[PDB]
Amino acid sequence: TTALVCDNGSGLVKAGFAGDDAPRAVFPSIVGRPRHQGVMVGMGQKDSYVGDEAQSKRGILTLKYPIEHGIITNWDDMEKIWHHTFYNELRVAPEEHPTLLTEAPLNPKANREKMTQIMFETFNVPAMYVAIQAVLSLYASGRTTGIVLDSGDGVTHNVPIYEGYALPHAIMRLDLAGRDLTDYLMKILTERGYSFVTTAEREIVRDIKEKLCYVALDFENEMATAASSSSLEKSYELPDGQVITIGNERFRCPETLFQPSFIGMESAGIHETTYNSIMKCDIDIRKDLYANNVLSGGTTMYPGIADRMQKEITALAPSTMKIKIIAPPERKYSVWIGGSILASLSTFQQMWISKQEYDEAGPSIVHRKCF
Amino acid sequence: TTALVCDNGSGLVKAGFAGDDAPRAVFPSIVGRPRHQGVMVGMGQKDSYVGDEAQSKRGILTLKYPIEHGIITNWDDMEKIWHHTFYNELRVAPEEHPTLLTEAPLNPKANREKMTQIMFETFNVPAMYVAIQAVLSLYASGRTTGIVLDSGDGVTHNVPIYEGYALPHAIMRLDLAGRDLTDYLMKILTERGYSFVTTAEREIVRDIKEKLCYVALDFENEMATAASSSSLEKSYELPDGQVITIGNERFRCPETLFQPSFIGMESAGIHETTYNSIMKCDIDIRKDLYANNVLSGGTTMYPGIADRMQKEITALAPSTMKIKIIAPPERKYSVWIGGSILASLSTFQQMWISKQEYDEAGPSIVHRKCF
Amino acid sequence: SDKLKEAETRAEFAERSVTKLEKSIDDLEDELYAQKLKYKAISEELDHALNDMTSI
Amino acid sequence: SDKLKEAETRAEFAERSVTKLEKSIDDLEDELYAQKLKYKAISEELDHALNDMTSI
Ligand SMILES: Nc1ncnc2c1ncn2[C@@H]1O[C@H](COP(=O)(O)OP(=O)(O)O)[C@@H](O)[C@H]1O
Ligand SMILES: Nc1ncnc2c1ncn2[C@@H]1O[C@H](COP(=O)(O)OP(=O)(O)O)[C@@H](O)[C@H]1O
Ligand SMILES: [Mg+2]
Ligand SMILES: [Mg+2]
Repeated sequence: TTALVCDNGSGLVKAGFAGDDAPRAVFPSIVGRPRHQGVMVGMGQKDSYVGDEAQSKRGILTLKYPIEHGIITNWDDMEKIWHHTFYNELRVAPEEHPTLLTEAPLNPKANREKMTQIMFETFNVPAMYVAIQAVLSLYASGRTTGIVLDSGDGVTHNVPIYEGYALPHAIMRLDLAGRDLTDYLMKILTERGYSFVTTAEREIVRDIKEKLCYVALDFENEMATAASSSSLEKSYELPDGQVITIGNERFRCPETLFQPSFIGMESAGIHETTYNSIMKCDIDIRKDLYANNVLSGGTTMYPGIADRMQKEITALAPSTMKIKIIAPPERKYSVWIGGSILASLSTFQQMWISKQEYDEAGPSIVHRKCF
Repeated sequence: TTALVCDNGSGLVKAGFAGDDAPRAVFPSIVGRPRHQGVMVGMGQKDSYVGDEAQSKRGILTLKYPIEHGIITNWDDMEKIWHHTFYNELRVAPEEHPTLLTEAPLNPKANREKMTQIMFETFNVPAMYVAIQAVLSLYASGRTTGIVLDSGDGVTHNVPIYEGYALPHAIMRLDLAGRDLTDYLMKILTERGYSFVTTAEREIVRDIKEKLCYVALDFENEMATAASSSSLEKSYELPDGQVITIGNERFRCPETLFQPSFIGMESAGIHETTYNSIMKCDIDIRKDLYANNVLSGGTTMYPGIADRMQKEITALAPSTMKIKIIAPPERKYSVWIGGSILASLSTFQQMWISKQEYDEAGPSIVHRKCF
Repeated sequence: SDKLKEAETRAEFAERSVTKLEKSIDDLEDELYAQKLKYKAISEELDHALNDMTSI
Repeated sequence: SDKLKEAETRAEFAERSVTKLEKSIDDLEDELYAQKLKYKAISEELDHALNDMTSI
């Protein structure tokens, strides 16, 4: 039979059968209970709208993501999300399909063990396998080397790989991602008068960020230009009218990636953690990693980031090496495409964690040889 | 058995069995004791004529409404009105019929508790339920969202509802209604020479208001036109002859709704309390409320109000949203039609306040789960 | 009675005419909605081309 | 007499409604014409761009 390539993610759940080009169903991972009282009788009001249904009734819900930073903080809601994904968005019972979840690097063990225990006890799948979210993004590019920066919505991690041999001592995981950029944008919009507070209006700020923000090639020059002319002010129409005008908030929101001091984080930007991740590698594979830097994940879709990052790394790196940044147009679904490719391989067909194996060793089987 | 859908109102009591299209008996709610001496013996003169009987002998009575502004100020008279409604206008003993009263929003608790205590002790009904007068008017329109402006004769209230979830923090109750318009019309008629003072002549002024007054589309232009031409002066024949001619009093009486400063009230008109009630709602359900504005209640029957209100709201609202005002021809009985529909539902059949429940918790049961 | 019949006939025609006008305005509002969707789509496509070209 | 008054009031209401509807439909037609004008202007600009791109 065919395998189910699910990809929990944090912000958008992407799923679909193995062997295709794009995920079949992509929908936000939010579960929102209603918060008001409700007076109409017999309206058929449910107790929790999940997935894309709660992005249409969000006016009277309190949306809450079940995955904070890679890790899962609310297991009941995550179980509800998985149940919805299997039964309503794909309509395939899990009793007859292997599953291939994905997990960020350096995550707590208990999260992974609970994930496999749920998949084997509640949904009762035949066999499931958990894979690191960066190796798949490297599969999708058709490479076999390279250092991949997978800046998702929950957590940004940077896994270097050479000739198929991952370097476990050079993984640099940073917890700045799309959600923190949404919060920072929502916080700097208040400088013009627009106040978004409700958890429903966070979605509106996210839409503003997606449609308007861009990464500046040079930050100081843009700050000077936006403060003199008015060629940058782009307007946007809220879900009820009252258009708003975003000035130099456009390139200040995604600039947080390269200067995490804006949101008070100490660490260095995504332009310098990649160079540090490279320098921890051996001295003989640094040229190949320099030449095959891969971008993935949703947050790396800002217009103009593949040039800013290249300029920064070229500034840091030695002058002789060639710096090349692979930015495929299908960046958002790169991890899932790689997952489909991996699940479609014949050599991989014996790596699944078969159910009888789980019955013999318990949920701690995932840390064992079947990784 | 069948349920009795009574609707106390203030000015017209509307009642009838559940499941029909129109109330069975509609009659003014006035109780008038005779005031003169009376010399004929054996004429069979009663001590209080209630309902529609006192609108025919009003020449020698002192009519007094038992409901001032939604609240009930004279409990003995209200009990008399209910007794008349049950026994003479419907001729069904209340011992064998559930009742569904209606109550304005934000009314004093003691009024509701006394109402249920009367219904359970004096008339001894099997089970009664109290419902907010705006949710029913939303039932009758066949919608499930929308903001309903129920401008009755006692009190005008504006309850917004979305997807069946009422928003308790956005109810704007204003005490200007048909009665104040009658008093203001009676007060401005004195500018031509016609003086109505007696409580019986208030009924004549009410008839004048119903038959002649209309809401102007633009107030200043109408004031200018009525002051130059004479195409507006419509005449009306009193109950004894001596026709009267109403000039620009025609559209000045109902204009008080949109400018409550005429009768000295501070608050804003019904055109601006609806917009304020909308703006208190969340940012994502404002479009639906804009598109589904519902009118109900008697006082919204003035010829030309559904256009004036739409023009005013379109002036206030953002230019992109579409403003639509639902004004069904059966506006007057909209609340009662909705009450019949609600009482006819199977899902609602277990929400009644059964008598044994009242015996166990006292009259304060109404504020509890059985709302 | 004759005057009542005449007035009722004219009022019925007026009701029919306002129904026709409301249907016509519904049609034209729908057409304007479609053209607004057209402009939204064309502006979105132009922005997509702009971001693709600026981002290679 | 009661019936005649009812009919007359109905006629006046319907006439006023038809007047409002006519004005509104004319205004919306004007708005649609304006948006079509904007679309045609940008379309002619893009057509000039295509004419130059023929040399590209
Ligand atoms: N076109 C875009 N432009 C800018 N940011 C985007 C765009 N699309 C998605 N994002 C950001 O990326 C996030 C989605 O990232 P995604 O790759 O789905 O995370 P995950 O790894 O959990 O699947 C969104 O929250 C949004 O903030
Ligand atoms: N055809 C009409 N035109 C204008 N005003 C009316 C008309 N019919 C009723 N009214 C006004 O509405 C009041 C009746 O309102 P109603 O809806 O019966 O109040 P309630 O909510 O108490 O039932 C009357 O007092 C009268 O002033
Ligand atoms: Mg991801
Ligand atoms: Mg009422």
